[PDB]
Amino acid sequence: LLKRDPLNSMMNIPAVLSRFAGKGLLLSENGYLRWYVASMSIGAVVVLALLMVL
Amino acid sequence: MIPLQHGLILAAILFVLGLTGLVIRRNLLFMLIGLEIMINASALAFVVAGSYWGQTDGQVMYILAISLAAAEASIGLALLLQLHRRRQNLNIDSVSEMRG
Amino acid sequence: MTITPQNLIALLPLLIVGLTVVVVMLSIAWRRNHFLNATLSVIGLNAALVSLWFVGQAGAMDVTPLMRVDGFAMLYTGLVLLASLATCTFAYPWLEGYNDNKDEFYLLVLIAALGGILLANANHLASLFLGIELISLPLFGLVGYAFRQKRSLEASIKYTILSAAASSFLLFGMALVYAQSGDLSFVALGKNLMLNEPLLLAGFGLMIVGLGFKLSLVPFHLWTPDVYQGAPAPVSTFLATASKIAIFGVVMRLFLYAPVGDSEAIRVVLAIIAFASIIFGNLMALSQTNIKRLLGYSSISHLGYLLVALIALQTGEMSMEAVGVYLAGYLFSSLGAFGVVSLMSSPYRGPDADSLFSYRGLFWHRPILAAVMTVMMLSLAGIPMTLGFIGKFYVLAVGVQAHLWWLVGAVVVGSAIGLYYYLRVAVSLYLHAPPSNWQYSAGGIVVLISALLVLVLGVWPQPLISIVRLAMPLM
Amino acid sequence: MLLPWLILIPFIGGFLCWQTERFGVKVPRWIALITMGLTLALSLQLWLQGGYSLTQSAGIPQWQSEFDMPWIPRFGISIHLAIDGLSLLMVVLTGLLGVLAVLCSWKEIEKYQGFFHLNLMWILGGVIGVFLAIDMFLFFFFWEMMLVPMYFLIALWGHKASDGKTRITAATKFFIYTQASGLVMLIAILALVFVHYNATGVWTFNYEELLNTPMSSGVEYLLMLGFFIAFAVKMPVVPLHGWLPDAHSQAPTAGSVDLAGILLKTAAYGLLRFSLPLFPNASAEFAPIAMWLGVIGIFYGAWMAFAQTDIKRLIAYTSVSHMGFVLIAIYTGSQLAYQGAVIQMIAHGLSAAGLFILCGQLYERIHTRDMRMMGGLWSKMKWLPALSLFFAVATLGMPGTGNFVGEFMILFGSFQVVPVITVISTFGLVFASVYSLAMLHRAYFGKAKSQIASQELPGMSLRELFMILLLVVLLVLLGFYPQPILDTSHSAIGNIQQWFVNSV
Ligand SMILES: CCCCCCCCCCCCCCCCCC(=O)OC[C@H](COP(=O)(O)OCCN)OC(=O)CCCCCCCCCCCCCCCCC
Ligand SMILES: CCCCCCCCCCCCCCCCCC(=O)OC[C@H](COP(=O)(O)OCCN)OC(=O)CCCCCCCCCCCCCCCCC
Repeated sequence: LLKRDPLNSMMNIPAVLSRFAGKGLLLSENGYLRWYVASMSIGAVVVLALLMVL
Repeated sequence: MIPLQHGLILAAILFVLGLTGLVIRRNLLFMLIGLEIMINASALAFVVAGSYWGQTDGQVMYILAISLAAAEASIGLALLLQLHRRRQNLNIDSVSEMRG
Repeated sequence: MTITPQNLIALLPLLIVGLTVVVVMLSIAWRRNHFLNATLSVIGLNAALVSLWFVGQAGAMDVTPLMRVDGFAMLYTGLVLLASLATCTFAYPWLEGYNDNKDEFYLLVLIAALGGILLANANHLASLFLGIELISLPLFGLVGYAFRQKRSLEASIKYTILSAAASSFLLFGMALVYAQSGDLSFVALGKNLMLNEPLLLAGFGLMIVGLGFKLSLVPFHLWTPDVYQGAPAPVSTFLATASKIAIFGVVMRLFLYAPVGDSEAIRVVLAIIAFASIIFGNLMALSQTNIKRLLGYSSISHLGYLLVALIALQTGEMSMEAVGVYLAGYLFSSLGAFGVVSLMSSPYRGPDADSLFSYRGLFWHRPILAAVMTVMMLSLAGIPMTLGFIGKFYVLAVGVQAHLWWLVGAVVVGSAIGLYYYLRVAVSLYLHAPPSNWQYSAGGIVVLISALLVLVLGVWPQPLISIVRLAMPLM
Repeated sequence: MLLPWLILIPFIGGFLCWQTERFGVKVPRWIALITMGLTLALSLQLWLQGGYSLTQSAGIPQWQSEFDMPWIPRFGISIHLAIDGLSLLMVVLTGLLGVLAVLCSWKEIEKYQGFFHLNLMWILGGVIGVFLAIDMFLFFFFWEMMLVPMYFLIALWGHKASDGKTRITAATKFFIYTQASGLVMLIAILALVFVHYNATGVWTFNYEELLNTPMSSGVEYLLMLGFFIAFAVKMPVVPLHGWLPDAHSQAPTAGSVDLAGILLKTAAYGLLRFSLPLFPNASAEFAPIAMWLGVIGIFYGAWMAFAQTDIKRLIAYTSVSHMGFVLIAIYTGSQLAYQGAVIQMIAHGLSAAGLFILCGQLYERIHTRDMRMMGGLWSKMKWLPALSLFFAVATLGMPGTGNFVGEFMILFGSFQVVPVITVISTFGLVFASVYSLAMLHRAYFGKAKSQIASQELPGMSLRELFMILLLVVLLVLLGFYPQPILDTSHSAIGNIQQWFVNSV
């Protein structure tokens, strides 16, 4: 049962989550300028709403 | 007896209209036009704020704003010329080969 | 108020850089001479760098409502002048292979350096706006200097459009702040307030949108790998060092002087931006096979660490010297890394050497450049015996002192992710792969001096601590 | 006054190993041997002149030697070295293992041997600095400094049989584990420094000043947890152990990187020197969790060692089990168990050094580390299976070897404090005998399971035989006469134990 070292795999879980999150975040860098402008507008909306609610 | 909020709201409306034009237009010339609308709306907001306080600083900031607008339009037109010369089209989605 | 002769003495690097802009441009008009115009530009930048001594002998005082010269302005002027001098040194062997005119490069570098000095001395919303554009527009030219290539033209168009959008955002935010406050001076942004006025907060939010674009802070960060990869490698050196350093310095000055820096909502928004910036920039660089894009995501993460140091500015008293030490270390490490990239891309031959397969096995033909690049990868990772660790240690101490535990944990996690990709680059340098001019040797000497400074000030950081603690502004 | 030279002679020697490489390719090994012998001789002279046998426990701090020099005065950071009995034993062990590591890679005539020797000496100097530093920043600095040459040795000079990517992955995993845990420890150090600065008003990273730090219950627990996370990664304590078998399997095949990098137990020393005196109450409440982590480490490491088909991986998991025993000893507050922990640290270093050197020589002989391919090697080799039998006999806790002295004194003290954990750990000693016999029977007894093991293999050289027999003699003398070692560390252990039980 233990010859695979299950605790080592359990501690390798955060590395796998890091790869997954990085590959997901790299999808936002599609190279399109209009999407970059749209993301700046989205961030402006988020920042302004967060400042208004606090 | 014009309220300051009315002038600021008018400037905000023009700003978000220019930003929408910048986002929804694939032609680089219309994107430059939307950028001009954006900077002119911000300069109008500065003029409104300067007129509310009775200060020349609003029009001074307006002057600096349109100086930036002129130089930015100059550079944008040079880049649009290069895009047209090297692509024969002004589609901004075509210049997207850097990604990842 | 007017300009005193003492004020003119405090204006010395600005005056010298403007005068050498005019002189270099008139020399270009007389005759295109790449060697002479590069020499005149570096002579002017060195003259400003040594006129910093007279500026220090003058003292700390106000030059118009727009500018304030203190030791902080001295430190950031020196940082941007060193970055510009290194950029010119890297630019000459690159421009030696450029078939079109090469002399305009140094003109644009000098005007961008002038914008950096103005941002170092900026005490006004007008000064901050003008310094931002005086940095940005010559970089529109410099990023697209090799406009005959796909990537440089793409990066120029992206940077120009997005920086115009950010300037519009910043100007509208400045106008809202002015409508609330009635003064554009930094100290009066919140004097008439109860500090959470909605229009003041919205204005500072739109300014945060523009400034976070300029600092590659999440979510205004998506341009950074594209423009870093597309731009010429000395332009990438300048864009990574001088622009980030000058804009973060004026952001530090604005948040130190304005009474709305102590507002809780702005601090929470900046904490969210710093957390997301550190984590996202480290995560996105994990799987990068291009050294320029990897360094762009790296710059996002390092500006997140600096933002963590800025969040604790009102709470503690170590934040500003932490930012100074961090920015010195980051300047030297980025100079070394981007300079090795530039020297491997010199002379210009079209597409630069930015793939990691090009740097794989670099030690077997360029051992000194490989040693410099691995020292820089260790420094950007925040590994002890490097100056980058001293900066990371300052950031962690500042975060612990202010009880910013989410940011401290973010720094730890991002440091581990950074360890992965930086060590990947540094060990790929030593695997097995399948010039001859004094200006190229000067660039090699610059990256070697940066590597030695990073190592020595990582082992013995106290002179840098004393220098940064001496560079104190007016409270 | 000799402690700066105890750290500096390895660094200057590594620099001279790099520099004298151009004089000849057989020169850097001689330079590394001379400076490692000089470090060992200086530590032995400090042992002779220290008078540790006649030293009584006067309370923490109590240093036989001390050096101070200002380093970063803005934060109150100094190069502050101090040696006492426990640190002296660890430093002498480091010097002996460094000499063994130089002799172990003696037949490396590669084109870049000077860089290998520089990395080795830099690792050894960093380990000695860890054992000597009492400034907290300096301790952390040495702690994270010794990992860069470790990373480069594993990544570039490592196991030739594996491909490049596996060695890079093992080195990266080791570096990420150790440096992230170190950064958590740095957070704990900084928060302790700031708590002291708020209490008093001065900056200090000194161990002696930071001892008298009034903290609330809960803050002290968190600082203790950060320190323990760093030490648990480097001990190794389960589940923060996974880096170790891959770091051993991808280490350079001679074994010198196992001796220099891993087999020196800086984490147990750090738990005794820092975690117990700086946070005695938090360590007292953490004692059950740490004890059960040690029990799980003993049994998990034994089961992992039995299940390995690689002999080097087997020895790495034996190290995990033995450090589970030491971790049980540390958190018990007993003088007898602490002295057993010191003996067990030294004996585990010696026995694991012997096992790793013998495994490297065996891999040189048969070109494979898989035990499914080697069998009946007693009839094929002149010296190696008998010495491997001796060292596997030592690693199961055989009386006559120091491993028994350490393990049983630990168990005696632990039973005086915690009996249930002790009885479960002695059944762990049965598990240790199981994995040692399994390794011995799979490697050297039986019939040949392949063609390489079916032929006669070359005998061990005089240098390899000399170093293995020196390790054998030292382990036997530690088993039969452990009193000089117990008298050397008696005062330091007494100070740590009295501080731990007088503040709870
Ligand atoms: C081939 C040609 C080569 C030409 C040379 C190029 C390389 C060398 C460049 C030399 C630059 C010299 C700059 C000197 C700045 C300091 C001048 C000075 O005297 O500062 C003293 C002043 C405080 O002293 P005092 O004058 O008495 O003030 C009392 C009230 N005013 O101090 C202050 O008020 C603050 C002073 C500190 C400000 C920061 C320092 C300047 C910028 C440095 C950037 C780089 C820093 C990082 C690298 C450090 C390396 C150790
Ligand atoms: C006691 C537990 C609680 C306290 C924990 C305190 C933290 C410090 C001590 C524990 C450290 C645990 C580290 C876990 C990951 C170790 C590194 C690792 O496994 O790397 C694997 C991999 C390298 O392998 P490679 O072959 O190069 O990659 C394939 C190609 N991409 O790497 C990669 O591919 C990318 C790796 C990126 C960095 C790894 C992610 C680290 C994120 C922070 C984790 C912090 C701890 C979280 C809580 C504990 C775990 C549940």
